[PDB]
Amino acid sequence: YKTKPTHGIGKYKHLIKAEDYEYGVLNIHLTAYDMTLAESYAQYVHNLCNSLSIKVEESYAMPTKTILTTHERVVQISGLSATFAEIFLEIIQSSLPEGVRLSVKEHT
Amino acid sequence: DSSRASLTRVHRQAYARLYPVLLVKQDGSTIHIRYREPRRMLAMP
Amino acid sequence: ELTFEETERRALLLKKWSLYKQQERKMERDTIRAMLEAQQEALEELQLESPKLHAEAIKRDPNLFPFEKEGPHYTPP
Amino acid sequence: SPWRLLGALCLQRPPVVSKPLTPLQEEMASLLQQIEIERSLYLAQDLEDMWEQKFLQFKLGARITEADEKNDRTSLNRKLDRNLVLLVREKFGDQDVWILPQAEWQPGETLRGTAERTLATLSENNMEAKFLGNAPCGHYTFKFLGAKVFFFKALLLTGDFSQAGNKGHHVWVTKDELGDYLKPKYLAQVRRFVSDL
RNA sequence: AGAGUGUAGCUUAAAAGCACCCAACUUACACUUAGGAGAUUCAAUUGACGCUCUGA
Repeated sequence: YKTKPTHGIGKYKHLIKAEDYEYGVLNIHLTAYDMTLAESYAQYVHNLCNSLSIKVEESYAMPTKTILTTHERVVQISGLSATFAEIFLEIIQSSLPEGVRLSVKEHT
Repeated sequence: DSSRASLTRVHRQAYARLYPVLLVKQDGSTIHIRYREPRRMLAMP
Repeated sequence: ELTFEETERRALLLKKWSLYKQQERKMERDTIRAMLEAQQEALEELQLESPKLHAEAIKRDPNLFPFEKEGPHYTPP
Repeated sequence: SPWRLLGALCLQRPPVVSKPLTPLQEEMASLLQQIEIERSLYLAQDLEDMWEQKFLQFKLGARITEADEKNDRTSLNRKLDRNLVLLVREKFGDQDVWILPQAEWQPGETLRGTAERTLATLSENNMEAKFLGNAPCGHYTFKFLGAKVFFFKALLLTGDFSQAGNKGHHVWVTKDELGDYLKPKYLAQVRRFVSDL
């Protein structure tokens, strides 16, 4: 009740977000000869992201292009720090399995 | 550590046999690729 | 069809791989923490010994947007 | 107080060759292969013979160009399966220690500029390197008059390391020779921020 | 040389709970189900084996 000390004990919406130099939206493009290797690398990078507490938005894929085929994957990233970005991309560089094409391109 | 996610597999259910074919693009960089009909050697002219 | 012996071997394979990748992730995390704390103490020392350089230490190079670097191979050129 | 301004750079040559698979990984390779043939969904002999002979006729480039040298520490290709770190001997007026390439910086030059200068200061080459940020990777202070050394980080994209037989003592160290060449604690701890992998 | 000292990553937990990982469902994450490893540094509250800091 409004006049009682327990007023607002049940409100919940303020706990739900129903909506210092830092990067922008980052797209990591993974084009690989193997669907298997591309998917595995996407899983590994997503695990690193959610273990390091990086806001990951999308992990979709581009349509396949034929000219054999190369499978494409996307990883969205937002929220980096000075040392944190350095460690992140150096780890990505050092943990690239075999003949994979990374990217740090942005939206559009 | 460039092998932790190389020993990984397709997680779908509709697919045919895949084989480790060695591929070279233009300069002599042999890489395993999951390709049908094992050629064991590929080169792009 | 399959047999009990190969099933047991597969189970032990899963067990040993669990242990192996557990050690792998443990060492990866150890390196992560070690070099993160090294960089943090480096930044702290930089702030202590230079009040005008920590401000420009946090800025980001603008050349990383079109980043490019190829992965490993088997037969080098 | 009088402070000796000094920076440095722990150059990183990435592994051009992926590490060979362990027998554990090969056993898992067999298991994954056989499960694939289990879970798959549906004159060939002449084609197979032609393709296998095409495989045989061309010899694969050796993944290890290391077993033959045994002494080419100055060569950029000392190791391929692991990362390499530049390391050049130095001789001071009062000291003689195997020291990571250092450099002197002034307040008019920022740390990134110092690192870029060091890229070609001592190698006198056309090497192509890339920086990730202004964040250092190690700080070590040794005094006699204060002093400090900032080990930064950079990665090699390509390198035209001309006149490999330089008068210097550039020896590429991956992980192991670090302790052998750098005794004092202020220099043997570089492995903490060097990617051991 | 001196100080803080000390349960696996964390615990004003007393051999536990969170953590953590692969397998399946997921594009992927997440959830869920199946499994996995884990410690109270050594001797009688005390001394000495290991880590951090203060110096040379």
